[PDB]
Amino acid sequence: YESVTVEVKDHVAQVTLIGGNAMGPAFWEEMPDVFGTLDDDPDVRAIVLTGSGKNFSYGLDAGAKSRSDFHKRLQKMQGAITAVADCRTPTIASVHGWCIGGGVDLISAVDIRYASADAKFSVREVKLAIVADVGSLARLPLILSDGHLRELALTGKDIDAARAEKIGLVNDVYDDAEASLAAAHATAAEIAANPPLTVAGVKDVLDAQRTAQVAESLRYVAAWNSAFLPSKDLAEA
Amino acid sequence: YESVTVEVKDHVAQVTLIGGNAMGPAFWEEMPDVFGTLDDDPDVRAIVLTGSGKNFSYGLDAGAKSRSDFHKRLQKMQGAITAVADCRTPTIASVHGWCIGGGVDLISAVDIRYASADAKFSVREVKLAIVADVGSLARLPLILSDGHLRELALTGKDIDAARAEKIGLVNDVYDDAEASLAAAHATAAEIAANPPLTVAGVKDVLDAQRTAQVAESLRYVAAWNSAFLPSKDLAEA
Amino acid sequence: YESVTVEVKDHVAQVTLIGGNAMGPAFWEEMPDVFGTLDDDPDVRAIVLTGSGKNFSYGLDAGAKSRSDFHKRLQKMQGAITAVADCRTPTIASVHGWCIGGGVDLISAVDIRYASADAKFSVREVKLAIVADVGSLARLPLILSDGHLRELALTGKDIDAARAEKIGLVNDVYDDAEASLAAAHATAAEIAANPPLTVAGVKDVLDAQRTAQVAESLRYVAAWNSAFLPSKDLAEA
Amino acid sequence: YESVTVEVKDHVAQVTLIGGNAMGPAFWEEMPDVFGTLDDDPDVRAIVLTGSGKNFSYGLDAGAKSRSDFHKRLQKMQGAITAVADCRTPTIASVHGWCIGGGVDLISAVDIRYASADAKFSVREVKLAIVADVGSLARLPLILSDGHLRELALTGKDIDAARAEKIGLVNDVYDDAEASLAAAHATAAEIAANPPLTVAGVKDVLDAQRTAQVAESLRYVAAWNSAFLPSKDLAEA
Amino acid sequence: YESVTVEVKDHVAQVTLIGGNAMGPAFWEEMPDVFGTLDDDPDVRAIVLTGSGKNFSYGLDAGAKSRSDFHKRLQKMQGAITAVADCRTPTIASVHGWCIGGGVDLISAVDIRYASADAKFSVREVKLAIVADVGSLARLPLILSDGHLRELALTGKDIDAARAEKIGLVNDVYDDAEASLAAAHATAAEIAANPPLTVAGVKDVLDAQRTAQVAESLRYVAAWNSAFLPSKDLAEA
Amino acid sequence: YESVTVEVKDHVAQVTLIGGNAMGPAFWEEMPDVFGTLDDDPDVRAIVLTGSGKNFSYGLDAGAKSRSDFHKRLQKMQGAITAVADCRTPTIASVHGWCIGGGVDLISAVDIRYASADAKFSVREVKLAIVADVGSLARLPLILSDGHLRELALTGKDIDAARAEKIGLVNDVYDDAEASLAAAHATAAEIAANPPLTVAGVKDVLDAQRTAQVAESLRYVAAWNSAFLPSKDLAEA
Repeated sequence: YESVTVEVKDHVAQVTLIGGNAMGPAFWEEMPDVFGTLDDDPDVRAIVLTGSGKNFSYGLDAGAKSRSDFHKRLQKMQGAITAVADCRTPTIASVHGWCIGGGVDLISAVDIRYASADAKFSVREVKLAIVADVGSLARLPLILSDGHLRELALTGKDIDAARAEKIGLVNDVYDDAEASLAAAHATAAEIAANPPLTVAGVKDVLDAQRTAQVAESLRYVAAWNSAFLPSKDLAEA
Repeated sequence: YESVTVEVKDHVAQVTLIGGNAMGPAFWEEMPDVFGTLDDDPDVRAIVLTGSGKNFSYGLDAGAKSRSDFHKRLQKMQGAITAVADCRTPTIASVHGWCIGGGVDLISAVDIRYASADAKFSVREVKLAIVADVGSLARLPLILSDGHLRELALTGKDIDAARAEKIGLVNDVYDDAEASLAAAHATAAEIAANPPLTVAGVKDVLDAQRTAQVAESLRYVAAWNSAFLPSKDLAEA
Repeated sequence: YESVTVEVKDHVAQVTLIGGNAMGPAFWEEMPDVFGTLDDDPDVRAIVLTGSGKNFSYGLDAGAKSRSDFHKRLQKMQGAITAVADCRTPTIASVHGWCIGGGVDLISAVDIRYASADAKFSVREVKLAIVADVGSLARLPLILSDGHLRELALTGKDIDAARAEKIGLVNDVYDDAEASLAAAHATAAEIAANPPLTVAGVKDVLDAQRTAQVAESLRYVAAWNSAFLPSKDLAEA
Repeated sequence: YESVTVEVKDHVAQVTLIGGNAMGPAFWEEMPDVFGTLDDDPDVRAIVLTGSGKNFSYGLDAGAKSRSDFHKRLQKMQGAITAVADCRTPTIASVHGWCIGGGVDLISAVDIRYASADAKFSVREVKLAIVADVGSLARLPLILSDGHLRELALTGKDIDAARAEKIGLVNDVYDDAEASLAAAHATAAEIAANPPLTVAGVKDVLDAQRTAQVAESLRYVAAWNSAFLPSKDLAEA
Repeated sequence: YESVTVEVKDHVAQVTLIGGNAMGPAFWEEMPDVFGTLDDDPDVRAIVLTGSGKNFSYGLDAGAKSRSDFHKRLQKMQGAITAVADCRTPTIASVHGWCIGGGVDLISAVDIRYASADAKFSVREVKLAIVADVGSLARLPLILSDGHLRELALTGKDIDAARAEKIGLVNDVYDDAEASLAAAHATAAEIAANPPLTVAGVKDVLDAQRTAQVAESLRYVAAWNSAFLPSKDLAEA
Repeated sequence: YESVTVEVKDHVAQVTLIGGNAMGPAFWEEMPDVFGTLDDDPDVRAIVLTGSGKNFSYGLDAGAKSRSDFHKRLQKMQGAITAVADCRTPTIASVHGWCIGGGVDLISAVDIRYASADAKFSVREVKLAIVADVGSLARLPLILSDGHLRELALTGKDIDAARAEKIGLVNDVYDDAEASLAAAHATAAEIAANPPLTVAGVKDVLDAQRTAQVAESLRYVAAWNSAFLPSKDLAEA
């Protein structure tokens, strides 16, 4: 693969994103294949997801006929993330550094989130004159509450790891990158020491409770952005 | 009023549309006031709705900033049609002649439908390069079934009163234009001889079963039409 | 049992109601016990339901503290009718004569309905100044369509077996009572020659599709009738 | 393609199934690819579906680790039919002869159904000691009503084209197998003479109204059959 | 306006309630018009809501025919509160002092809530022998969790700003009234520097996720209170 | 009773479970009658629930015909917890010591939860090769959030009272057992001094918001466990 690295050891695979880890066309083309490959063979029972370098990611790098094609690309981009959100092997994210835009759309589709002390988070589509349509606003309501989500989505500001700990976006915070990565690996091993059919069944039962809302919200946002996205304020900044 | 006539006699009001009865800008501004006035005073217990002349009706007479205004403008036409479907006084429609497009969107919001032998029906928006967004496809699934509705909406053909009787679009068919109007008045007078407070409660209980899906379908169709409506095929015919 | 008779033969039980078959306190008291007894033992694989005599049935024979008791009574009667609709043994009804009010609430909970040529049907609560709250308006929407149901519920009139067959309320019509009872027994015997677990599973899968809306509608109508039922027009007739 | 034939001529493609017309592993493997190919190129605007020969089709030809593989295989076979039910090019079926079991699961996923006078239909899974789990019971509720569906699914009998016309399973009935195949082509050409970008939008809006309940019913039936299917009565016949 | 004051300066309007700020008939009559005026002007991009004096607010100041008028009268208060929650201009509340009864119902319909150290909150209808029916129990479940909501609604006690901040009712707490009002103005000015169409679209997408449940809960509570509200315990205190 | 003790004083009944309080067949046979008795008589207005000894509880301790009996038995076990979750008298739990497995399923169905400093909580079904199907994963999502729920359910670890306080599983923590029991009694006495028909109405309105999803999740988990529960890994530990 030209956008990630995969290394498996002792029933846990680690998956690293190498690209400031910007997500381009190769990302959207490749993620479903990587996660389908990892979720098939029985040698893997849990996955750890981390980013290369000193950050996690920076985000993303007319008439009806031209807008239909935009609609189709937007749907494919949505499917690339729904691929990770519907896998039956548990995933743990380990976040160090910066996490902007599309990266936030990615860590809202994993099961567990660990951070370090120098981590910063934002949802910065509104500052670009964009209404986010990849999965942030469809899946963040199960993680956060109304007021914190509304402030984050309407202001476009940055928050640190202590506030993200307090509002519920991450489970734990540690001093450095290596401590958080070790904690994530310890939890992954703890999960991999259980029976695998029972784990997949728990995941199935929990996922059966939330699919319709996410699908409906994604449909509506694709239509809205196909209507109102391209404008002058998109070029004004 | 500049678009209808109202005449009340012995607890039933008759409401006639006078414009071939095409529905223009005055229609969408005037209908909610007429139906709010009729549904308030206690002297009226049922309404009869018919069209003037020899027909019922003939139907309807860029950047983000203009499409926003188009969106807000579509929503208020939707609300004008929703006004009739939410009042608590029963309505009976008596259909004579031709009934094309928007008129079909109007008779799908009344309680009872009667016809005569010279009546013709169509949903002819697809032939205009339009996806209908005023209420037909959101309310028509409770009246018809999947195959009949799907053929009508995808072909754009005309059907006669016998087939409309068979498929469930009208309740009864009669020989001439005056027998149907007499039958509609007989049924309205039958309804107006029951306790007025039980009838509105039956309407309330029956309407509580169907509002959410209609509202959701209306939202989605407004968003779709704000994006894909203006095209070359709209000008091609 | 002081309100029914039960006789089982060759894996089919026949259940007759002996009271013009009007149903009173014993009906609601003891129906769930009868149907729970019949749906337990393996010797019974289908049930036939018919009414004694020349008809099927004729129907039913302040401050907050007094209205709470009415609310609980209404819920109890609703549960007595819901008992029949939730058993896993199929039931076939055979209707001769008259079917008024609560009887219509009863035959909308069986799987199959057969009639004869001398049969008459009505939903007559509106003429009593009542909004029906035992299960007719919650379950008739899956049997009929919107316009026929609205006419029946708002007018309060009687219809005969030909119109009932046309609109979908019954499956077949026959010349006399004995022919219809024989047809019902033939179909019940046809169902009782299939594997029993497969039949109960088909029933379970089909019932899992409709329970929530029925329960919601029943809740709302109980609250509405506790608020608005006792009035002067109730005593005016 | 070892299970179908495809021939396109003047914006309509005809797709014939050649295997009686039993549906085996090649069918489930190949069905999504044909419809993916036909929905891609713009040279095709409507599809006609018919069966080879003198009939339409005849149907289909432990511990936890053993049941899991069955569960996955059942899901894949469900997806093969959901592929046809979710394409944006309209399809018309033309039915001559016999239509048994899985074939009924196939014609409930097309838009329009035409028949001839020698056509016979059944849902025969219950006679095999099977609860159908490919799409019949999840999609037939939008086509039929409660009583007719319940009789068909619980008895396992066969019906002719007149009763299927009257209950709503087909739109029209013709005298021979060659008149229906020409009526279907006339309708397909009528659809293909409309603007191609409005037809797909109408389909999209109509499909947004029904997907969640179908998906839920399919999930539940897969879980039920993974538990109760393998038994003695399956081997007893 | 006789119940509020409005002053706009640099794209933010401040709206103050002047009545201990108790809300009466003028409040319910005039509430929708103020927000209709403010949400339509293009010179306003965010709103700040604060209460006059040393507190925020103190709350609110038979046969079927009288119950009907009570029912229609309750629905208008519900609509007056729903007007604020459906506008497309963001609102920030700033709470100093006391917040009792209907005051809690009002601040559960804004986007963001800020408090000071001398603030006290309660839901006190249960101590009046009332089940709250103006919007608290329908919208408060998205803000809080199950146990905290149940304790607050069943006991009727007062809580201070520290516990409210912990349980998620407010975002931030400050030392005095002026600090909180300055913080609210800073956040409003931060929101008013983003593109306005993007902000309104984010609001629309987020609101499309919650409307049906709120509407259903409001219907049910109106019916329940029309049935059971007037009693002796209402006069006993 | 052979599994609990009941003692009523000053309008509050205390209910103690005496079996390390393991829950056996007598528990599932007896709980519905115990709770039905207390919710009927008017002398009781609130209930306190605590466990005997030094802990709260330790939890609980083929072909289609055997699976069917297992399925019915699982449903009967679910009904005993649903009995507690659906009564109209408020309940307060007071937790001391250990709380493993089924005990957690019991405390996710009460209104309020109090703890002491030596309390420990877990969901250990996954470590037994079981997917929990008695009501934990169906009701626990209204109490917690996604990440904490997924960690608890997928790892099978123990947590202490401080972390349970932080994540929202309990409302308050106290130093010893007697302090928590006294706090629970003080709150119950506070609740029992309000009007009794307003408290039950608040409970009814709040419960109308959540029943359908709980019922659906329970159905699905019963089917899944009937399919995949008995295996070798169940005997491997």
